[PDB]
Amino acid sequence: PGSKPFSVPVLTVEEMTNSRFPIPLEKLFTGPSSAFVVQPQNGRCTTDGVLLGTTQLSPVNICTFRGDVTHITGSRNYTMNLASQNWNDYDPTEEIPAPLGTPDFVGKIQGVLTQTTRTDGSTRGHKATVYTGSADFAPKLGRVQFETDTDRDFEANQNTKFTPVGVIQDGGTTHRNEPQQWVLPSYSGRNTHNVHLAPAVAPTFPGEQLLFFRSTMPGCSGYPNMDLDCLLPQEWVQYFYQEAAPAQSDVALLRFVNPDTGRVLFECKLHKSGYVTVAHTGQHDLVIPPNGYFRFDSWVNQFYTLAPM
Amino acid sequence: PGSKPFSVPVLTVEEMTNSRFPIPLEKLFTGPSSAFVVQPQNGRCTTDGVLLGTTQLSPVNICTFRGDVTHITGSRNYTMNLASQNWNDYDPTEEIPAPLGTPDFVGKIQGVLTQTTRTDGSTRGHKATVYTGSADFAPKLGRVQFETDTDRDFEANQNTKFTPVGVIQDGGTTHRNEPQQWVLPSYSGRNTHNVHLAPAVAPTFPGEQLLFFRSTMPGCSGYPNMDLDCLLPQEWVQYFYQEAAPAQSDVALLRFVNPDTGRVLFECKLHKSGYVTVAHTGQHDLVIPPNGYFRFDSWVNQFYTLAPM
Ligand SMILES: C[C@@H]1O[C@@H](O)[C@@H](O)[C@H](O)[C@@H]1O
Ligand SMILES: C[C@@H]1O[C@@H](O)[C@@H](O)[C@H](O)[C@@H]1O
Repeated sequence: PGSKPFSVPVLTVEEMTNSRFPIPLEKLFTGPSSAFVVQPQNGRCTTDGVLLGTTQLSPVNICTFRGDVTHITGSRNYTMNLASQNWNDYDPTEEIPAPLGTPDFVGKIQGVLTQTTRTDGSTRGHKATVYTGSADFAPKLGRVQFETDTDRDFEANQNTKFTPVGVIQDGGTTHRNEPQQWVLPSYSGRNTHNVHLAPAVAPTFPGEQLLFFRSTMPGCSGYPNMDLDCLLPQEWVQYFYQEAAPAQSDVALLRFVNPDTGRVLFECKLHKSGYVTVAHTGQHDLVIPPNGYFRFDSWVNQFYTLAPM
Repeated sequence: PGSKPFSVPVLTVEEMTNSRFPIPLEKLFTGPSSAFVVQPQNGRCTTDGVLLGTTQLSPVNICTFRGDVTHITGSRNYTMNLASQNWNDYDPTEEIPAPLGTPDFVGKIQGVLTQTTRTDGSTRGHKATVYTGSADFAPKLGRVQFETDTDRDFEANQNTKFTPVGVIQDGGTTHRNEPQQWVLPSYSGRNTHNVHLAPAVAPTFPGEQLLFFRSTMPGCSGYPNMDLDCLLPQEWVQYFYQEAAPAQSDVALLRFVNPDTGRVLFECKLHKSGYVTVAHTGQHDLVIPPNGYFRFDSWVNQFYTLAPM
């Protein structure tokens, strides 16, 4: 009784960041999810500040890789032997699904591989793409592969970084049928079982749906599905981690307030395991004031009935 | 008296992010600064949460640009007519030096320009470089130029984004003599005066130097100077903005604690206007435990004498 008061930050949606790719939030979206399994590994955190899945604290690290590269002779492809984010040796023994910040969806992520030669400080950067559905995508084992636009420029045994930019669609896939944001990679490679996963989430209360914090990933080629939905803004992960306020019930009731009118636009349930639901049936792009923000009002139970969104 | 207690977050250096480029912090550095003018515009915030210069809240937006592009015929160069970060019209009337997150140093920043065609969702991405020392670099006026590897692929009148990756050195400049991290761009173009700047900072107390929060920018070509020093971690900007705790004096005394020993490694002054000094003379790479963190201990005056670092 009387535990440290819980709260959410006073930040607008546009002031916040996707927790699944290093891009700002744009909008709120709700829709049915019974046709897929919603089990992202980034953007996972309890309200009392326990990080889950592959979630870490800074959004700039999400979908980045570091290590050194080995040329696949006769190609423009390179295997990256992963390092830790601080350039130390990779330690695969942590009880996590994959290094923190590893991509948590199947898709073709395009970005840039950069490298510095230690002896002289010479540098180089080239377009690179990682296919996280590849049989050889095995970040938990410390290896991933990049397709690049060079077969000779990258040196072995030198620090190399991948900075993500966006996603592509190619290879005869159907328009907007990739990336597949709700398909988890096999983190140890094809036909291995993922471990230490944050659980799947779903609305369980009749008439409820998940509320998604949505961005549009940049597209780099083809006709990709650029929608990217996270369960928590990165800033909420950061805030809960720092506050570590105890949950007094299973559900924190939040009101989304419009400062231009002083009135509540909608209310929602922030589940203590770290996801949000609203009372709505159907796909809906929420129309919000850009200065709107969420406000924690009370601890309720999972069987509280929300006002329709 | 009795004002809301000030604090800094319990985050390690490696858990934090540079406030001047979207990359993690790596280390702490101190050195003399009397030979340059230290006046960065990103990573500027008072301890009571007032954002300064071009500082905004999410690190992923730093050094990004959005808008639409106009091809310079007979070249592979494009002028970007800037939009707001949320894709609304750019409003140059705000009393800021340039759009929030604009680069605050002179250098050649390489990244990727991406574009989506609205009608069909077709996408494209190409290597692009902005030279923030260019006479035509005029983000405050809503204009910047990109050199790319195409003269035909980018459409006019479509949403286009620049995602930064790193820096280059070329054009016969001396090795490691660019970027110039302490040279501010002319935000309205060559021979215009910058406005609404966060002030220059310097140590004033004898025997003190600035403490810098340092990263290494990726290099994309040539022999760039990749050192990037910020005055405050991005997470401290975020935290002070959210806490808005009043400063009880000009200086917050912080101790850097080593949890592996329980002892203080060094102490430093966090000035209320948002920068840090230490008692040291000379260039020094601080050797810190990776789990070390800063802790606010007391309000002191600017005339307090620190223990030597
Ligand atoms: C769908 C197509 O994808 C890539 O080939 C782009 O280079 C084209 O401009 C177009 O967007
Ligand atoms: C200094 C040089 O810079 C660019 O030309 C790179 O492509 C080279 O590999 C080398 O790093």
